[PDB]
This record gives sequence, structure tokens and C-alpha cells, in this order.
Amino acid sequence: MKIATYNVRVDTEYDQDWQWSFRKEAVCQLINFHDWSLCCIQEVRPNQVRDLKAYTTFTCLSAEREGDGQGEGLAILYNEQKVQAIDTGYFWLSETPQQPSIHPEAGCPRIALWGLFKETTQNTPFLVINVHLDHISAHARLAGMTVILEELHDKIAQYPTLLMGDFNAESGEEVHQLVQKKFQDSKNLATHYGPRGTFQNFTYTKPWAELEEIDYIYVKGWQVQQTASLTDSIDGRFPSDHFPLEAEVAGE
Amino acid sequence: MKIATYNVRVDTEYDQDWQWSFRKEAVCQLINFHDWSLCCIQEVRPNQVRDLKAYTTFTCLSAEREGDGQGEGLAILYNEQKVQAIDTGYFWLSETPQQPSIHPEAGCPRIALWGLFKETTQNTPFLVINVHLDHISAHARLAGMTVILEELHDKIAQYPTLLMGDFNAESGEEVHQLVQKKFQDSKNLATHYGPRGTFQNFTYTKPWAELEEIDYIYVKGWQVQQTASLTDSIDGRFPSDHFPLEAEVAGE
Repeated sequence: MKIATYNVRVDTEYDQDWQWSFRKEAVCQLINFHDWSLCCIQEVRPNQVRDLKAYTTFTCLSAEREGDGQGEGLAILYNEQKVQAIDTGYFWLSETPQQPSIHPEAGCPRIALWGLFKETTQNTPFLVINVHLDHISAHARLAGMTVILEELHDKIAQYPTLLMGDFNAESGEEVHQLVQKKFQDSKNLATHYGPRGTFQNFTYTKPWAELEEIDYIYVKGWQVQQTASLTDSIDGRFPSDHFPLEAEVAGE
Repeated sequence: MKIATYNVRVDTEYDQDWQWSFRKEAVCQLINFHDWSLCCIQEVRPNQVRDLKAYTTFTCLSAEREGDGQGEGLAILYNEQKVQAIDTGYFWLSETPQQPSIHPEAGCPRIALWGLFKETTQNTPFLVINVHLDHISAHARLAGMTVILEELHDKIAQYPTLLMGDFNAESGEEVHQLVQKKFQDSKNLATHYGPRGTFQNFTYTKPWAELEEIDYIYVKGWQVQQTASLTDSIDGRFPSDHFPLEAEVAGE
């Protein structure tokens, strides 16, 4: 099974001539071309979610962080011919996960979006967790991931799990040590194609050694066949300020 | 079925710090990652052929233009689990196709390399023709293609055929008019991902409008599902001065 995570960059006027309106075709065409079983998406306001539904071939599960359906959100895109969603949910990375709220350490509401899926050919379900941790501090990231791991503790224990997304943390941070108690970083498990880092800040000529390694695909209960960071471009620009990160996995 | 053509750039000291020795891993890893059923390759000296066999996962059919096995050559890489070669051959694009020779109009010996293949699932064979036409003149290209179409006339008439490679010719040349009597350019038949052009001259920042469109995948007897020009890079350089060109096709 091919899976991916892609932070598509929130629609913001700060990007000027490279805000979402100008990037949407390139982002959606990239998704359609790579054609994974499923893709976790970060940084989508409602208009971006609408565009993903309209311009990609995927079914779209989504949720947003404000609660009023108007805020920045997460999505899980999936192909129903390849995987079926049998349960889904989301919660806030806070001391009150069921309500729109902010962790004491965090700078804004953050959510996790998850889905329980089954591959068409397989009979046993697996869990997908879409990660986007706070950028404000390492303490905020550790705290947010702690909520994910506690809130979904039962599901993670029960099912093979794909923990995927933008950790906003380089490999040495405490949050990775916590995650690695139960998960393995897929990109160290097999052959990796492309740069090990994923964030280029929209700089087409960014040296690979200068990429930030902040997006991850963590696995529990999976064999990893290969991973890749995808450097697709659109005439001298990147469709997002992150590269998509993909993995090929097989159930145990 | 996924198929591709890729001019990997001949090993030459003119490329200095980007001659084949420095590019081989990137080229071979690209091929391994994209993992097509088959790929036509242009511009491989014997050491490059050795490297494709050693560092890609593919079976390698090859031939070279000098006849002494020492010259610049062509290859068809294929995955035997996906397609099987049942016949193969090569010939010179000259007035005496069975012997090392030069067309009156051409600057050097040129060959075509072909294979008759069968997909594992399908019962009927198809023909693959690896094209690399002379760069010297439009007349030389027309003349070279005339030899291909004559020499393989019977096979082309009998089988669905993939005519793939480096035509050294933009779309308006007479050689394309000749080819279009029997073939269709796949990139106009479905959705195309990436630039329509394929030659960037190793210039990472080359504007897409300035790419030369000299590589082609022509089809006879195929439904085309999609095509793409692949912009894979290796830290601010391209692995070859051409992009690979790929297509997804289905027999009729």
C-alpha cells in the first residue's frame, strides 16, 4: 500500500503571487498523479478543502481547529477502491480534547484527525492519525503528542497504526523520543528516495542539507518497503513549502 | 502498464564534475523508484550499460552502434515479472541496416533496438522500438526514421507498437508528420503531468517554456491513460540533461 503525508501550506495573503489560488492546480495534480491509497493533508482552510474535493480524485475526510467549521484544518484523502473508512474522529490537543480549546503550552487550538480503515483485500482494520503539532515550542509539541497518545491509546494498542504528518520538530526533539517508544520512523527502515528533509520554505534552489526534517511517517505493525520525499516542481517553484513524504507499507 | 523513455546522457569528460560517474546513482535510483514495466534508454556506453545492470532492478537488453560492442548504445530495461521478451533485434539506420554503417545524410552510425514483448497477464505480443535519431539535420532524422519504418514494417503492421525515444526533433519537423501516418503522440491523448518539454541541458532553473520537446512516446494500438515528464532532481541538479518521459497504457 502506498501512503503519504503532505502539508500543502495554508492559504495566506502573505504568499502574495504564490497563495493557494495560484498553487491549487499544481498541488491537486500532484496528488492525482501519485495516486496513493491515502494521504494525510495539513494546513487546509475550508476553501482548500473544497478545492481538494473538486480537483482531486480522492474521498476527503476533514475537520478544522476552530470548531465553527471555518478554521484551518486537516484532511485525510483516500481512494475507496483501495481502502474503506470504517470509523473516524477528531479531538483537540488540549486538557479538554472534546471541545475547541488550547493547550496551556500552545499558541492556538490544534486538532488531530484520525480514521480507522480497511484495505479492500485485507480483513483487519488499521489506524491512521494525521499529525500537525504546534510550532511554538518543543514543550508544546511534546504536550500535544502526549494528548494524541493518551486519547487514542486503546486504538493504537489494538491496531497497526500509521502516525503521519507535520511534527514541526527535527529528529532530536523530546517528542520523537516519546513517539519512538511505540513507533518506528519509516524512512530509516528501508531505501529512501529523495532528500531526507521535507521543508524548503518555497525555495526552489534550497540545498538538501538545509532542508528541515519536520514531516514524518511513523509506523507500528507494518513492514516498510520504501519511502520517498517528492521534489515535484511547477516551473521553478514548489507547489507547497513542504515536499510530500510517501511510504510503501505492507501489513504484518 | 507503465512505460518510459529516458536519455541518460552519454558518459563524456565534457560534463566534468557531472559526468556519468557522479550521476550514476541518481539515474539508477530514479529508474528503480519509478519502477515501470519497461524503459527505453538512450546514450549508454558499455560502462553505463554495466552500471544499469548492476544498480537497477531491471533486466537489460542492449546493443551499440559501432558493432565491436565498444560504442555508444541503446538499452531496453524491463521487469520480467511484468513483461517477457520473446524476440529482440537491432539494425543500423542506413542503406545497409544489417551491418555497421552510416546513412549518407548522417554524421555517425545510428541503430534502432527493438523487442517483442508480452505482458504477463495478456496473450498477445507487442512491439517496442527504441528511437535515437541523428542530431545533425532534419533530413537525417527523416531518413533514419524511414529506415525504422521500412525495416520493421511487417512487425509494426502486425502488433500494437510503442515507438519511444529521442527524436532530436521538435513537433513541427517532417519526421513527425511521417510517424503520425501510423502513430499518435501519447502526450496529447490524455492528461499530461509535468512539462511538455523534456530537454533542459542540465539547467536546474530552465524555464519550462524553454525546454526542448525532443523525446516522444508514440503509440499504435494502445489506449493512453496518462503521460508525464519527470522532474526528479538530485540536490539542485538533474540526473540527466533530459527528463524521463513516461506513459500509462492499456492494450486494446
